[PDB]
Amino acid sequence: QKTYIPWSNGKLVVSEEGRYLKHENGTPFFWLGETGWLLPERLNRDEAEYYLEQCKRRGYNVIQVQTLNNVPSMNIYGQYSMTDGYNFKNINQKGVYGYWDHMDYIIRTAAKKGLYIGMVCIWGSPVSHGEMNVDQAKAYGKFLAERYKDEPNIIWFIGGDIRGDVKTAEWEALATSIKAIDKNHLMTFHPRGRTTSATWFNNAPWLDFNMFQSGHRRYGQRFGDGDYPIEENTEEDNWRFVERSMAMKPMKPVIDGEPIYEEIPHGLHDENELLWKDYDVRRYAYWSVFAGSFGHTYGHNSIMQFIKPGVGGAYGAKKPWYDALNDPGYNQMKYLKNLMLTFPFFERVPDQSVIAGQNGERYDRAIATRGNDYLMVYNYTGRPMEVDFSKISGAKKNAWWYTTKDGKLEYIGEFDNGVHKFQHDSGYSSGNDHVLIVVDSSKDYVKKDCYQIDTHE
Ligand SMILES: [N]
Ligand SMILES: [N]
Ligand SMILES: [N]
Ligand SMILES: [N]
Ligand SMILES: [N]
Ligand SMILES: [N]
Ligand SMILES: [N]
Ligand SMILES: [N]
Repeated sequence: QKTYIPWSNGKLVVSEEGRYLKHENGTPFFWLGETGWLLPERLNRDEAEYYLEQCKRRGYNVIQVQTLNNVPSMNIYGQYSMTDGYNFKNINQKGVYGYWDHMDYIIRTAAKKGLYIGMVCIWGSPVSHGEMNVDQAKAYGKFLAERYKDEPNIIWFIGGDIRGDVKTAEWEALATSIKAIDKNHLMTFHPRGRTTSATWFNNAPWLDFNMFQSGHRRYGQRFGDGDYPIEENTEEDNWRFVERSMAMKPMKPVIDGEPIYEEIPHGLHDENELLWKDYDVRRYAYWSVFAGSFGHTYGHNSIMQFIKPGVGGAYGAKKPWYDALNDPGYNQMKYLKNLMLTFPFFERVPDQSVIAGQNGERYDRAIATRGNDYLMVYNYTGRPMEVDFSKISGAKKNAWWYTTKDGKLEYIGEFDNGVHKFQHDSGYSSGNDHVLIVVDSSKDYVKKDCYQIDTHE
């Protein structure tokens, strides 16, 4: 059965409303990201093929990597990413399978499977430690853009766990050098924990969409005093990054490029802290999207560092990457993508006024989104809610429950056009999160006889 190739619909473009990505032919692109940070540095050819194929099988269509993690970077074969500093003229050597030949392979294997590579050009650490100045950045961006501009399946990531006000001149030079040559790919900036690219780069012409990092601290988790880029006790409210990014004008799309990671300890500093679980992963995913993000990126502690036996992880990871492929949150992100692709895509907005009466706080805060003829409410705890059906068209509505851990659908019934009270039959605050789906009765986006929403690719 012919593998879906996203870019058969054309190159990626910011849609006219300023909220979503599409292909040139009008087709929605629902970004479902996986975090393969150390893919170029730690996997060999067979391993990379296996990783990429296992990601495809689970609906991911963007794989975020660190193209470089040091200056120079090393790969599993013992090849340097630079053999003469930032002079790239003799980087290809006849009869040597180099760092960049393996990068090429990863990109082209991904292309065969219909996956984009989210290329973090160079992670923030070496840059803030002085290892790429302004001239080095121009020479590197030029090298990247000339090598990869005609590869169909690239999205460029400037930054890498770094604030936009650190080494700004170096990041601008990298970004502008790439954009002077490569007119075929989009670009973003991946920022520091608890920050959004919008703060520094919303108005930057090289930046097509914004990205934030909501990971990896719990409510109230401080490790001393500094200036703190968020209000106290809002760490887990990743919907706040969405509202703050999209309030900046002109409006551009936004995504959580690094939420919490599955099995990573709360806050990263203590190896023995509570681990983030599947239910947390889902919460961050639905909260970001229902707040207005154009898609979501997922990660897992073990997969992102490609943990193997003999190579202990940061953040107390022991489980190999290849066994983390069976963990639950990794296997549940497809149900989000399949959901969002089931309904009219470009007219979707966030709308908390869909939720009437008194709303909960923290985890009990129900979150809603709608088109013109459908609405969706994500309830994490199961706390009773009131939903105003008059915010969408239709004199009668149909309603369903969608459970997010398995994509199952349960038809509720027909309803007139007022406020209505809803409460899912499941354990309260038990990680049995659910979406209330409500559709104008005249439309047929979901049938009444469906047990589940099928795969949209
Ligand atoms: N999107
Ligand atoms: N690698
Ligand atoms: N190099
Ligand atoms: N690589
Ligand atoms: N977005
Ligand atoms: N991520
Ligand atoms: N949005
Ligand atoms: N990941």
